[PDB]
Amino acid sequence: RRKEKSRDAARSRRSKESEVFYELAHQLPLPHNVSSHLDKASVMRLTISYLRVRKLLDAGDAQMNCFYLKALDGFVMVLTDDGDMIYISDNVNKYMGLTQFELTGHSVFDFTHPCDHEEMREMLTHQNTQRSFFLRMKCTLTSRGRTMNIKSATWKVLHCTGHIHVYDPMTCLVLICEPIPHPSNITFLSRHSLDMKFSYCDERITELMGYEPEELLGRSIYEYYHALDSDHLTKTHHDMFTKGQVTTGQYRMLAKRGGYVWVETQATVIYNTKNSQPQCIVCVNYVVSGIIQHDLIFSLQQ
Amino acid sequence: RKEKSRDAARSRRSKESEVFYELAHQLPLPHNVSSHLDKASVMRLTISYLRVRKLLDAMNCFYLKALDGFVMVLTDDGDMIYISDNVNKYMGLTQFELTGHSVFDFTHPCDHEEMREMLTHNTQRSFFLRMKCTLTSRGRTMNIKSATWKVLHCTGHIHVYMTCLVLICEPIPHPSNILDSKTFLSRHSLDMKFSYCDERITELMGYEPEELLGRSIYEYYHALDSDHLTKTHHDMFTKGQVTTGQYRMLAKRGGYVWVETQATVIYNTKNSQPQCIVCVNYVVSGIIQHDLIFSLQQTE
Amino acid sequence: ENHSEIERRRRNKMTAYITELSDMVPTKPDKLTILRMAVSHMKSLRGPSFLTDQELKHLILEAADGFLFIVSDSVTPVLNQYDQVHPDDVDKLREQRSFICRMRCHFVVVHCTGYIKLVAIGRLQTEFISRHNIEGIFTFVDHRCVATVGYQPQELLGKNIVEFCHPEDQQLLRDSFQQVVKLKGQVLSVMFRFRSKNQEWLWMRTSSFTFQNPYSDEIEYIICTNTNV
Amino acid sequence: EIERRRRNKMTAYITELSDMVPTPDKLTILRMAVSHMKSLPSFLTDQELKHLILEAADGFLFIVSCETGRVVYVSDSVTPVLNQPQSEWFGSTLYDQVHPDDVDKLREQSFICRMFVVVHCTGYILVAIGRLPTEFISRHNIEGIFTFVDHRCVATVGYQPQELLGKNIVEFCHPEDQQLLRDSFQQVVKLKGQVLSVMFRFRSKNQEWLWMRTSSFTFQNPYSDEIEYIICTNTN
DNA sequence: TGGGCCCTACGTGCTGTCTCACACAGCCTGTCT
DNA sequence: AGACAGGCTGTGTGAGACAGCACGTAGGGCCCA
Repeated sequence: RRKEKSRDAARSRRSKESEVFYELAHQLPLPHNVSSHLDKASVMRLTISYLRVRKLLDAGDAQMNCFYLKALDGFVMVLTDDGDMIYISDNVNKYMGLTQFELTGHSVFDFTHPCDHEEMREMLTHQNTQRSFFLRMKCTLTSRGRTMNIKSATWKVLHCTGHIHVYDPMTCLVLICEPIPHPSNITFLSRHSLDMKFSYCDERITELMGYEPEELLGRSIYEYYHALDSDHLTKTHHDMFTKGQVTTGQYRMLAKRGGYVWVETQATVIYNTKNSQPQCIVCVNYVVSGIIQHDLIFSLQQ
Repeated sequence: RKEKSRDAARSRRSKESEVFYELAHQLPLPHNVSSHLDKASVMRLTISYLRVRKLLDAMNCFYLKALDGFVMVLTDDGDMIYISDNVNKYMGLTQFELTGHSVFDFTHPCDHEEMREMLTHNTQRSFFLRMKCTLTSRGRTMNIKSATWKVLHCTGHIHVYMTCLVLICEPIPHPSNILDSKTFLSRHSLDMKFSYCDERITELMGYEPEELLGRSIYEYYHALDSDHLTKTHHDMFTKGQVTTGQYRMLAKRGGYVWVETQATVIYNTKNSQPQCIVCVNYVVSGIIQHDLIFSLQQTE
Repeated sequence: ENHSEIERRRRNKMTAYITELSDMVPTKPDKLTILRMAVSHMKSLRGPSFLTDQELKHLILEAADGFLFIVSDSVTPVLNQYDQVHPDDVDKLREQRSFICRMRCHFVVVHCTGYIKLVAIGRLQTEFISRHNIEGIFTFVDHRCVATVGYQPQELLGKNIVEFCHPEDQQLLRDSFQQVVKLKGQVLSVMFRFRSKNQEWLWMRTSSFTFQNPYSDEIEYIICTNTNV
Repeated sequence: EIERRRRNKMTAYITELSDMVPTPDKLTILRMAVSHMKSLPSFLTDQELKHLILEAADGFLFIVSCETGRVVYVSDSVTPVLNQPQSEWFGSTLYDQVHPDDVDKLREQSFICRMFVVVHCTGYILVAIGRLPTEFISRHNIEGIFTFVDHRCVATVGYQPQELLGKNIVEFCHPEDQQLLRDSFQQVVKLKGQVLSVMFRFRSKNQEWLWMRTSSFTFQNPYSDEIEYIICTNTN
């Protein structure tokens, strides 16, 4: 008789469990139609993430605030030492493709390129707290805006800026990942070879600094960078080779008849779709200042 | 006309499918597998077979079983043209599921660059490769959707005939899922300093495990083998498990002992962050040139 | 073994999450009690988005030092505060969405991003260095050399450093340059005599290492930093 | 697009089989392939797999009984590696064919032994396969005290190692050049891993100055980046 | 020192999805008049 | 040289097999007596 009594008792708990989970599923601040279809594991994950975020926020001490999300050109992430996106802004789908309820609580080492795990671990570990590095995030959004199945998703490069928070010790890193706009799907433009010699320059270069583009083709640019930004740009070029889309810092570009101009480079590599290997490196440069200290000559070419 | 064109399409598929059906029969495969193979798989198997035959023409059975690894063949392009049938014992992926596929489809994305450098053409090779594994700790199989990674110690020579690389991939045993008199175990922290040692260390070199805790290991390494050991430890950090080549590590009263280390990073089941490093240091030789002193530690 | 393992994986997936929630809430109990106490905590905290606008702006200004301008109070802690931008950038501002320019803080650069509805936010982002070719001909000279040796940068370009050095040390300088080229990027420090504009000999140290292309490893030039001691 | 990539793969496979046949329409190309198959269940035979194993690693096959340790049979592949013949191995044991120190090590036994050249032996229970001074190195700390010198320094500068340990290089350096060595050490400390070269004068055991050029770079910890020591290559 | 209550691991049912081939319509080519 | 039949190619549809989610069932301890 012992076998049949246990089944009724065992079935009793499961019935009580479902209503408790349904109550917990409904307690999550989500639309009612979403909580109904949510399975148990997702309810657990979202509840844990929400509780962690609430614990962090309560340890930290009007219509203009709502405009931040659409104005800011990125989506806010929050990462702990574990590697869990305990909070993602609801506009992640617009830039990254994936949807908030799918991502929140998952491991950040899963939804990024496997070759950025080491950089993620180094940046997450913990004395300056500023962080600025490039992270390749899985993207399910096609170029035409169609949402496409995750099992064949492609990688996307994001420029991450944020701080490490030690909140009473448990540590969270608050990242703002921004997308790098591809130059074919959008100050002067340009284009370079795979081993970084000039191969094309926009005619706007003539007015800014006096350089004639026909002279620039065939010459490596490393003779034009100021000597004080050689290692910075070398690290940026290593990022270019390793990932594909990078952004430079403020560095000096030498003019023709004297001085230098401060420019910022948003350079993206382009792959030949026929054979899937790099062919050319496309750069977009942002000039932000005129010629400074033109009265002196700094280079042999100048 | 159009109906005849439609009938011609059905007619051409009948001969298209019949040749595929009989082509699989000639391949030296089990009949229960050959009849169930689709067109892409049978074409890949035939191409790979023919490539192996072209390579070959241009007590015996115990050779495979004695090895603790599986012989692996790669072309200049990365075709997995031949795998010994004992692959299912280690990775769980059967030979028919692997033969002909590109090696870049069954390798961690960060080992592709090392693959390209090692395949490009001394002829000796020695590198660590993260190949997909479908075995749990209990020996269960699992589909690709949840396959885990395993590091394989790959050794082989590139030969030029068409050029292919013949590899022998071996697993690195997990020290937690395995130690005679000449071999001991030790555990280090993340910053590679001694944190625990086996009781067999004292008779080998004279070290007392009491003061070892907290001291970095890099002091005990010989100065000549610092760069090779640094590269191998960096490989340990990147890939998870390495088998360091022979190096010299100093004793207490003098001399040196050749020691090969199979380091193994340990991850917590809760955080997926590194916790500690376990190294099974194999001492092969005793102390040589005891009367000589080498470092400040040896002076004390 | 495919289905059984998934159930084992899912149960461990659920079991670990059960343990994590209990630790998360201050208030080991049984599973049903854990979920009931969690539901009680949610009911306490329920008074449809995960975070409010205030919390979101707190996160934004903690992650990046930004302020909202169409202004917000966060301008003072960072900026210490067409007319507010650089006079030469007024043309760029008129035509301007994303733009990088300089605003009043001595000028500081401000990175602004936004969309036209214009709403946008502003987020904050004794030695001389010289270049020589493979044989040592001056290619680039920095302003810091005027206080180092007194020579203007123009008078140094096009002339080899060895000619600028003492005749006795010219063989050692040539050997060191050959060594620098051969080592492929290993810095070398060499003590030698540098002549000034007044012909006075000063002891100088040279740190010259070859600069290779990040992709092709081609020797572009040698970076030479010199310290006077 | 998924269907498109299948036919692209299929056409590439069709193209691939076109080249490899010793001797058009897809049906006829498959017919030629299967005709060659008829002219031409494992992909390799025993001898082919043995040849692949021999090519992959410079190893040999040997079997020794565990009861007595006597050698039963060895392969012909031992000679190209160990430069030893089969006749000497036949009629003997394994104990006398290995290093005396490892005689007891193999008694307990996947093990490592030297026969000297290290031989990596792998097998199961016995079937097994056997698989194969003008400058001195030195160490320093941040302040520059000698923490390690290899025995090669005897051939380079004439000093035994005991006479260099504990004494800083600056104190061992010439008083005229004391500042330069300190500057170089500070330089390599702040460079964080960049190899640097400096030429100075070294006082040998017989107290005469001699030219010396070193290559120093700080050993940073691969994980915590803490400076462990400095490796110097002193080239004479 | 007496067996009941209750907690937890496993096989099974149902559902949604994956990958393979089948078939049709359109484009390029050899051949006949 | 233009038209006809045949070969080669691009896209949508159908089905056996498999992965996910969840529940019924029995196997171990839990504190008590």
